[PDB]
Amino acid sequence: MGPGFDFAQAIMKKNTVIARTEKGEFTMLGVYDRVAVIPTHASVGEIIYINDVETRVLDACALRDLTDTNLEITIVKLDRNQKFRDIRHFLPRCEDDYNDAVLSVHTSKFPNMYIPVGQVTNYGFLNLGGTPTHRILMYNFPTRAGQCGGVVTTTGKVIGIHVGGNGAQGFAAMLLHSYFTD
Repeated sequence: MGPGFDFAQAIMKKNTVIARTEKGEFTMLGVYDRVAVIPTHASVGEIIYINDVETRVLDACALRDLTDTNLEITIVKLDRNQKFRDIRHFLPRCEDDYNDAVLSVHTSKFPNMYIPVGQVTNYGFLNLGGTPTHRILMYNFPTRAGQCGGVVTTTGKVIGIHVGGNGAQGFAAMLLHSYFTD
């Protein structure tokens, strides 16, 4: 509908796949080469389904900060025959607050879904499903089951992936450029 939705659509059309684990279907953001991200509560194993194709997992790493606190991001390398467009230049370098973000989801349950969530706060610490979690972004939208792994963007930046909510607020794990130096 406007330039925020334009940037979000461009990311969804080229840099997302539908990932299925034993814990459900998730929006999965491809970042570069065969490297993608998913919430850690997806519990990625040795095999994952990518757009309904059985795919070997070459590596999976559940990220933690240097206080050894959960970040809720798992970086997955996929045994896939095709690379993602490299979008690492759209990742923020530092923890920040943002205006006018869009949360975008693409699954069997929620195809081509886009939500203007408005202002995004650097919330920091969250007890997420009983797990102490750092680098959380917060937005005042009543997000629901089915939206985990959803991509949070502003114009020109990919800032986070949706990892939970409390019925009134939604929460995303930060994406930082430093996670994807190779």
